[PDB]
Amino acid sequence: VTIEDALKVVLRTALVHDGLARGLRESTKALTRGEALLVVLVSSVTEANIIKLVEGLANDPENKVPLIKVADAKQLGEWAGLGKIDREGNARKVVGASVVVVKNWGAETDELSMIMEHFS
Amino acid sequence: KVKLAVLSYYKVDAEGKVTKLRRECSNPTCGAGVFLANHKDRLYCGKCHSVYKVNA
Amino acid sequence: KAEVMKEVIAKSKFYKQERQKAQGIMEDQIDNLDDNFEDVMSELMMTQPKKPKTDLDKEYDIKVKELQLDKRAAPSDRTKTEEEKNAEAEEKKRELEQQRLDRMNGMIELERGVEDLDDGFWENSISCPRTHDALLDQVKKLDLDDHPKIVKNIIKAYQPKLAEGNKEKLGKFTAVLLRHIIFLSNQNYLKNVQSFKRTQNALISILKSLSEKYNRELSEECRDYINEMQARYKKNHFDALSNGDLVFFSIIGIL
Amino acid sequence: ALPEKVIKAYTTVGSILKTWTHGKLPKLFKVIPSLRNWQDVIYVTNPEEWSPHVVYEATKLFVSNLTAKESQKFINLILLERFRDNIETSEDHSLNYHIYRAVKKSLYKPSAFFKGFLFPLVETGCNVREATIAGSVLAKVSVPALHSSAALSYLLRLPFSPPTTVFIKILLDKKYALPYQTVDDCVYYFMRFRILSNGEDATRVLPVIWHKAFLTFAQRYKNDITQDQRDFLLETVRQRGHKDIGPEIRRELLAGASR
RNA sequence: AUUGUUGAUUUUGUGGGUGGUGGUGCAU
Ligand SMILES: [Zn+2]
Repeated sequence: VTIEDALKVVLRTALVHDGLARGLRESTKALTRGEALLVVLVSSVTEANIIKLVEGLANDPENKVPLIKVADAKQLGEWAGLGKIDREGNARKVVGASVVVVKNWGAETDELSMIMEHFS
Repeated sequence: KVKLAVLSYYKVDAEGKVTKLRRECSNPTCGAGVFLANHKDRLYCGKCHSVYKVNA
Repeated sequence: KAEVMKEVIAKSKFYKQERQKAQGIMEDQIDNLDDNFEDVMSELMMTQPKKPKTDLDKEYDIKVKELQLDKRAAPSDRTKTEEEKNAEAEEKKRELEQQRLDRMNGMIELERGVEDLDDGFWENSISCPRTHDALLDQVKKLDLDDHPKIVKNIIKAYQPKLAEGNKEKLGKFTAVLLRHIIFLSNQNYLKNVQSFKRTQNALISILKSLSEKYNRELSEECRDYINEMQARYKKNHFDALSNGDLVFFSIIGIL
Repeated sequence: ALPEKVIKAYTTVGSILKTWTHGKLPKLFKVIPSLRNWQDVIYVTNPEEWSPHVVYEATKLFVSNLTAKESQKFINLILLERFRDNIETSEDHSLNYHIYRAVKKSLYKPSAFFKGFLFPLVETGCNVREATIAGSVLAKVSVPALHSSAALSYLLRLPFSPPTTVFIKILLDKKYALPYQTVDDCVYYFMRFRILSNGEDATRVLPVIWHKAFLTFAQRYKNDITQDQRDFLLETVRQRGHKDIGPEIRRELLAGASR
């Protein structure tokens, strides 16, 4: 089980329980309110300001929130569930997500423990 | 439309320190993260529609 | 009757006066309340109280999030019986036949008549080619028998639904396709008559489908060509005329 | 206990809302959603006493501004109750034109509507007239395919009652691209009324609306079911088929291709 | 996208099914 594969299930479980803040504005709002448990940020964001702000908020001394890097924004959006399912079953019309923040894990899964263990 | 409007609310220094450039609404339901629109003569909340004075 | 009527008119105006007064008092209450808006909100905020879903409610929120993972089935319409389809087809045939008879007898659709026209007459990946030359460049390197394939692909790649503006692009392509049908006939083809016969009629069959939706674009190109044949005839006489014109006049009868 | 001055302030509002028909609403009223204790502020305004006109305007204001969990409370405690009482107390058992619009606006937030309006209604002795009126709102207004599919799967799982079958028939008429999971759930519902060990539903007399709903499923989702799923339904129409609808259901099922 | 700040509920292009909180009588 790779780290990337672990996040596939972890984010999906959060979606099922409405525990994800999808997008920059929701992610920034969630971080400032202290409801963020994990941050997944895209490394390939064209605007350096987006990376700088989220990293600063995630590293706030009052509320330190773990941060993860993902290569592609389009690939993150599929985890966030933005895209739709085609007849073949492949994701279609997927929408990129620069940032995704988890507010509630919903269910305790071994993959969640694996993600936490790396950060500790 | 305004593009990447959230970025304008925050300024981050070279040291990574994040400073808020806009005030938050004090309404308990709005809570933290709800930012008052800065007008010339007033501060306006887009959520609860409250109005606050600029130098209050 | 008259006294009953003045009673009814008087009764109506008397209520109409009451409603306007009642409306006026209500607006006065709202204005006074709005003036006291700041005062009331103050203490109300001061008294703002300090800081589980039903298991049925959980299931619904759970359920919606699985359904998006699932694939979606295509809905279908009720099947008409063969009798209903035949009756509908027969009904359409009757209407079209009647319209043709009406037009044959002078009914002009804008339903005027021929006599109306006689006033003042005597007294006075895949690229969609907007021009015919563009189509040839795309099909320059292909065999003759492969023209229907690209022409059909250009239609498929640019259906109206895929993007806005595709109706106009296919509208121009209908004109461009017609200039191709006549263009190929001009070109020498005795070597491969069988191959030419396979492409030329296939293109005409395609052109017929376009005309059903884009007759207006086709009509404009048709009238321009008739002007072009006339103009070339004025200077060259028969030397202007070619096999393409004979083919052209035939396609118009089809469409 | 609200501030005593506030009580007069909103009691005055309550009088205004009773007769309100047009114009601008009270400004104290338009800020109720932003209040945390709106359940207490809303009480002094006498929601049961609102004019039908205010109910529509409150639905615009409260649904759009409150959160999804809270809007469910508004739709359930206020909009649903006014919907039921209005049908019962009207001479012709119809619904007022403005209460009718409020349900449509409450459908703007499908999650709150289904859990606040629809499911409580069918689980609290909905009658045929209420199902028809609420079915019409659901038929006319656009709803997301995802929420309806969860909702459609929900009603099929409840005990059989004609009022519930009205909503089942409506949700099938909508011609949504129902996900395969929901299509299966529809198959099980119709399958469970076939006599085999089975419940009373096998022998329960079936009104016409059950057969119209089963014809609606056949007309639209015949091409969406497996061959196995096809034969069970074909068995069902053989045993529980109607005199006139049954043959039409059979014609549609045989004409479909397996997925 | 869009609501009035909000978050995919809408908007846009192309097709397209619908008379239906419709009446009025008849048959437990
Ligand atoms: Zn506020």
